[PDB]
Amino acid sequence: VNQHLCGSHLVEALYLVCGERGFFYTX
Amino acid sequence: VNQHLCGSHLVEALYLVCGERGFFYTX
Amino acid sequence: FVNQHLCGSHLVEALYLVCGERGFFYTX
Amino acid sequence: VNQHLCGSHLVEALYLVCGERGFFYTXK
Amino acid sequence: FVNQHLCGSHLVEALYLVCGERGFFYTX
Amino acid sequence: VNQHLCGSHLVEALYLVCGERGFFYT
Amino acid sequence: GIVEQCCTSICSLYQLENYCN
Amino acid sequence: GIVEQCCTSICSLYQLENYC
Amino acid sequence: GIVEQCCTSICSLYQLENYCN
Amino acid sequence: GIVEQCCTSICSLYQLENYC
Amino acid sequence: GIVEQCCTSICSLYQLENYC
Amino acid sequence: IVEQCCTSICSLYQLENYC
Ligand SMILES: [Cl-]
Ligand SMILES: [Cl-]
Ligand SMILES: [Zn+2]
Ligand SMILES: [Zn+2]
Repeated sequence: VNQHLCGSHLVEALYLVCGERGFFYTX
Repeated sequence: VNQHLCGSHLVEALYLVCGERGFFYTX
Repeated sequence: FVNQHLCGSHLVEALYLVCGERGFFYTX
Repeated sequence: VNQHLCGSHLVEALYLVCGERGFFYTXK
Repeated sequence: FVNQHLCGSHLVEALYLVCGERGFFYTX
Repeated sequence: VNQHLCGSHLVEALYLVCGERGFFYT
Repeated sequence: GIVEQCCTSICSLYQLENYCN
Repeated sequence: GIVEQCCTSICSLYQLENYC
Repeated sequence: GIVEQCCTSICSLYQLENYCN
Repeated sequence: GIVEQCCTSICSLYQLENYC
Repeated sequence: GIVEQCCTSICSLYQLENYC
Repeated sequence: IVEQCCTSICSLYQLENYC
């Protein structure tokens, strides 16, 4: 479950950093 | 700027809904 | 409104912090 | 505490999933 | 404005990630 | 890395509680 | 409602505390 | 797309599931 | 029970639906 | 110290108010 | 100024780094 | 991304690889 929570923050971070380029997420 | 904020909630929603399938995002 | 939906998301987080042990109800 | 943090995500999740029905939350 | 208030929430989250070890100050 | 995650929730909480006074994080 | 009051003007923690329990 | 559809009107979980 | 059920193991959307109303 | 104080045990609203 | 600058137009990570 | 950044804190440059 700790991984699931971290994933939520990870996806938020990618959204900010990647900007116009966008990003991809998979487990 | 509202589009930028909505995008943040959008990726969080996609993260929960898409699960194992994962997803792609590009503003 | 889409803005209302976004605001609601922040509202439930706020209630979660403020209400503590009492818990809460939310309905749009 | 990890439980307090988990609760925050759970409430966000309930908000999206329950939609118009709304939901209830209490940390017991 | 309520919209300013919501935006601020995202701003503080962003500063937390970007500023890292340096930390930051916030005042509305 | 649990502390880093906790920090994210901490700043969100400080933002709501402190209101007009604002707050500091380091 | 909470949405009517707090999504039109900024509600404080004390204001929000009314919707607990 | 998703931004046009879900930031102009509230999308449901099922609506969002299409972009997975 | 949601904290006990969903904070020890990952709950699915359907599992979470039990706490709606 | 907030990380030391509030990430090991749940801090209350009053406790958090110290960091305002 | 951060609210004025970043809530009226989208601020980047580099732009935001100024308020650190 | 899960393997690298959920066991240790990833930096902005490190995370940018998943863009
Ligand atoms: Cl928002
Ligand atoms: Cl967390
Ligand atoms: Zn979290
Ligand atoms: Zn928001």
